[PDB]
Amino acid sequence: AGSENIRVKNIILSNKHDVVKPAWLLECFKTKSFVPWQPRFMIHMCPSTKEHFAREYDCYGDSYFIDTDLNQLKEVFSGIKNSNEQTPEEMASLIADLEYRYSWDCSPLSMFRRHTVYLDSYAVINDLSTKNEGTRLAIK
Amino acid sequence: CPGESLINPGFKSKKPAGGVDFD
Amino acid sequence: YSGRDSLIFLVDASKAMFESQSEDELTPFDMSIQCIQSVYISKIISSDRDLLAVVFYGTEKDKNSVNFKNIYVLQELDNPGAKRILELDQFKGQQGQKRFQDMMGHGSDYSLSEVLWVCANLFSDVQFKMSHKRIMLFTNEDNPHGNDSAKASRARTKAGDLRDTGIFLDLMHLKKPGGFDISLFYRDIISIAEDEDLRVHFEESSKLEDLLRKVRAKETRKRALSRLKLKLNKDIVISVGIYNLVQKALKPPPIKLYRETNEPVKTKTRTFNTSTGGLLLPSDTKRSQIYGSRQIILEKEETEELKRFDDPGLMLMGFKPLVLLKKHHYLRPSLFVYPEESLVIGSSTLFSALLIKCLEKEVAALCRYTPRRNIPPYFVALVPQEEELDDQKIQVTPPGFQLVFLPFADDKRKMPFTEKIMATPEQVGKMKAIVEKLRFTYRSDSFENPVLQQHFRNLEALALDLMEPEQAVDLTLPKVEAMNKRLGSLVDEFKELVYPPDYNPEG
Amino acid sequence: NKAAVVLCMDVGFTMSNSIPGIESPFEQAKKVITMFVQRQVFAENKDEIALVLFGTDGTDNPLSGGDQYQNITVHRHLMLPDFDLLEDIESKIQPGSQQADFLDALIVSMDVIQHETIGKKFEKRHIEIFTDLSSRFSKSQLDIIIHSLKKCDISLQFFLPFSGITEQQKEGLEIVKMVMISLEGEDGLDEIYSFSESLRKLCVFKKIERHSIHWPCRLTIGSNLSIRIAAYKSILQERVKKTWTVVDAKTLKKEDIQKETVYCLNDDDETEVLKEDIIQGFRYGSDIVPFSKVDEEQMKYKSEGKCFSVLGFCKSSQVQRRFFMGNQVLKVFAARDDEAAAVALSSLIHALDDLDMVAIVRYAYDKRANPQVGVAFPHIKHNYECLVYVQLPFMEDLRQYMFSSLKNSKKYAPTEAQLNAVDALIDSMSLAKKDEKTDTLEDLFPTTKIPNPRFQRLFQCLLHRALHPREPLPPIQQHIWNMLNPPAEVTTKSQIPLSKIKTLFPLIEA
DNA sequence: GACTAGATCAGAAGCAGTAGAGCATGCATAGTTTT
DNA sequence: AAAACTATGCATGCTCTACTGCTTCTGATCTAGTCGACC
Repeated sequence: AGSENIRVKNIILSNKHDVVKPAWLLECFKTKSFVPWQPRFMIHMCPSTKEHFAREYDCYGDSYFIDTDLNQLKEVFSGIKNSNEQTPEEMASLIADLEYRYSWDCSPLSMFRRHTVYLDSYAVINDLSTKNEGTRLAIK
Repeated sequence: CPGESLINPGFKSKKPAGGVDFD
Repeated sequence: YSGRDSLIFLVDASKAMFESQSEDELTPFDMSIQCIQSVYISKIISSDRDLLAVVFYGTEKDKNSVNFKNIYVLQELDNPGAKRILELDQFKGQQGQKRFQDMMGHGSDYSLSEVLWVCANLFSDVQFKMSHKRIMLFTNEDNPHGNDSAKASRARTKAGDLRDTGIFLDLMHLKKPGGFDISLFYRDIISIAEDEDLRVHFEESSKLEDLLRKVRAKETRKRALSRLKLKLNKDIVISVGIYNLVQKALKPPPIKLYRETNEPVKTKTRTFNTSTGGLLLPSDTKRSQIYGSRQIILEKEETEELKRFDDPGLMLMGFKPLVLLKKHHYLRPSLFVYPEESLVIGSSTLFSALLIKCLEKEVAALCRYTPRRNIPPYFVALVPQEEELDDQKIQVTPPGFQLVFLPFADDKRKMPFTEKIMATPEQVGKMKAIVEKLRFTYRSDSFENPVLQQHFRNLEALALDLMEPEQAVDLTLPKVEAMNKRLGSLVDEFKELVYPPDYNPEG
Repeated sequence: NKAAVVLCMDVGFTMSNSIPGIESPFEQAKKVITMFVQRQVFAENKDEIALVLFGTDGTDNPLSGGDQYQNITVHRHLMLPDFDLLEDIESKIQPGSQQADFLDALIVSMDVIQHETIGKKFEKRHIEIFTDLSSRFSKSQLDIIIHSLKKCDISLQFFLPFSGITEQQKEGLEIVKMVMISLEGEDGLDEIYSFSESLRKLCVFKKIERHSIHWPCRLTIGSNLSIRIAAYKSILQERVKKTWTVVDAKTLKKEDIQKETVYCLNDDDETEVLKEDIIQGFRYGSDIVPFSKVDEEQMKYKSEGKCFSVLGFCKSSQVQRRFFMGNQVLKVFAARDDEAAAVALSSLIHALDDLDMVAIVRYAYDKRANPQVGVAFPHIKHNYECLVYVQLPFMEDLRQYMFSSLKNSKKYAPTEAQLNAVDALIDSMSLAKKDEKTDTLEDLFPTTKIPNPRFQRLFQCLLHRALHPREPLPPIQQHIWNMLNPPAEVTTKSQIPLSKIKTLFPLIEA
């Protein structure tokens, strides 16, 4: 059922069956093969199918035993909702840790992250009331 | 004739249920 | 009133109907489609045997029996259903407007004479008996033919012919940029020109609001439960009709469907003996009852003969003062008794005399009632009922007799004996204040059955494939917050004055 | 509930003969006992009946001794009534030629009650003595009899052929009156009945009686006031508690019969469809929409159960009797053994009665019951006061029919003579009498005191079939027709007015 | 001659309403077992 | 000897399946009238 109408919601409210996005039929017909289900298609699982998937699939669509492709990672990155439970300092520390561990510092960007930069944009040092906006230093 | 139903001819247009309206 | 109501929805498809004066407002076409859908749903719930049709004029395509130009008959007269509502649902918005323009077309000329001719032809095709014939014209052009006078005369002649045939014409005018003036042209076409309906209207007609008010209660036409004989004596007999002014509304019975194709399945019950396994006709069985350690066997015919006391009808017994009747002796919903001159001539005069003199003397006619054959008698009281009319002269209480069922000795029950504790005047006064605070006016039509309303909402949602069912507001639920606000400190004072400090009613 | 009745009769020759113009006393006693046993058999109250006779040549008593306690037979011990007892009284009971003293009969009856009473919870014990008082009285043990009767709490009733008697009968009546005075006193004089009076009362089968279940709840006005209440059902349409059982015409057994349901499709092949593949649906206009039961329960209207709430208060005039709905009337009292609730409910009842107002309320029996909107109005009597609840209509249940007016109809306008004839008819057929001394209305034909004739007919037919297996059913008894018809005076007075009405009103069948 | 159209009677199907039977819920009461 | 757990009977509501009566639709029949073509 490709539309979340009342009937689909009723079938959801009973855990006795599972719903599949119509694209599954399209994939089956195009390949003429019985391609199994994957998290991308399904819109709800029975408890038993949930147990089956949890063994070969994480809580997110990304799988355990098969490599990933850019499209699949895009689907995964479109799955979950959001996460805003951090603070700038915590996020920065996480990013620095990741870069240091996995050796991505050679990338053109993020190379000033480890450095904190100050400027002489104030007539008096440590004075926020004397902003000197209107100069090339701002764009720098 | 007055106050007749525009959906079911021959029947008077019933006023909508108002529940309890305290004075 | 016998037959079916036939209704035709004419909708203009000119350019002026597809423009929105303000950004946040509905185009005339969208309003018309909403009204059509609302009437369809109301008809499905209320009268499912009525005929509705939908026609368009001003289009580029054509589809009609006469092969006229610029007239598209979208739906011919047939009973309402979900498929037709879904078919109309594809014109409900801007994308729906584009779809309508692609499918049929818009912005073409037309002649009202041809449109009315097609409507009359649609009426002629119907093979049932139609009690009413109605056309509603949804338009916002007050002068459809200002350039051509001949077309106007043809339209006037056709409208006159249709009126003569017995077809009602109604104009549901929609908002116009410059204002709608019925005075120009539509006076002659319209069936009835009200005195107040002569000024220029700057807003859509007040009939659209009534159309969009969804009716979700079955409307049953007048019908007599039985035609009986009232027998004052073995020689004096009059004919009466029995009606039910109050009848419990039940959900429509479920039907059994086959799961693989949703096709109905018929059921049959049969009884077969355990040993032989063959079918047993109803004539090969008896009836039994155990009493006093014995088995008593009777045939079915005798079992039914046990119930035969007297022939169907009402038998007069005497007259009783209305005081001796009791309100707490209610047994069964009351009925209405009215004269009937079809079977016996002269019944109306005697019935009127009895009603008048019963009202004058304040008496009720005691009678023995046997509705059908093989039904034991009951005792009924016919209480006179005068005619009462409201301000608008619409009758609210009909004239006749109210048939009230009286109980037998077996129908009452014995109550446990309870000692009486009377209340001191102060408690009664405080409770009088509480009662006076929560006073309100009651009418018989001030409440709705939540179960039936929810059932109809759910059925509509399932049929039309809506996102979620609409939730009905339950008017039977008490308004706790308002009552608390109004009463104020009265409740606390009453509880202090009537309940001991440590009572705990909940526990 | 339980009750043991020891019927002590006599079969002495003194009743074998009587005036030919009236039925013999023995026949009267036999008829009375037959009627009582019939009522007990067809009213399953679990009471028990034992039958003793004194005045028979046989001698069978638990206590024999010498010449005393002789000529008395305990025909039937204490068990539930059954048709075998009716057959026994039909034939086994036979007259006799010997006499006996009813005092000894009372002794043996009390002895039987005492012996057999143990082991069962029979809370009441009645002994009925059917004697003509012709035999002499051996008044030598009255004090011990009275002492035992008072100790055992046993009631005694007498049945005599008289309400022109011999001196011996007068002495018997005197001793009986003395005994009744000793047992109870003045009121005892009303416990001595005659055969005609008893036959009058025992001519009707016992009415179907059921016990109402006490329904507890809390009457709420707002969110802070609650009164604990108990509701009972006062008026309902009674139905037979037993239903007919279909049996096979040869073996006369229900075990050889059972029903089956078969589902088939709408096709010539007539395919068979199982019950596990039949879904529920409804019709929406010209189509059918599937709606499974599981989804129906999911989307159903769910309400908190056991609600008795006060929506509001309205003038009594706005609630009319013709709009009452339902099939029951409820009586609402304060919760048992609760003085505070009693005071609260009394205050509410008195307030509503004084202000001439009723309470519009919401009612729900339980979770599975549909909600209802009803009216509760006060009911104040000289001994008890309560609320009475009756259901009220919804919007969907009202029917708007239009009827022509008869007052202003030229075709059907009555004349003065016709109205006078109708007035005379109404005055002649009055069913209420206005006593001027008390200025009070008396009901000549009370309908609420008439037992349902349907059950009378049913029990008569069943009894006749049990006792006469091969015989056609009888007709309706005369007394049933008499009690469904008005007193003869009303019919007698109404003939002349009816003739006048026939003369003045032309009625032509079509 | 042939054929069509209007009116009418009878039978049948659909619908409404009542009655009767069956199925699930809860508790009253008592009995029986345990401590 | 007293308290807790369980069995069975009965009241209660709701739901589902036959039977009677009213209203409407169809078929069948009869009666009256029209048209083609001749004379």
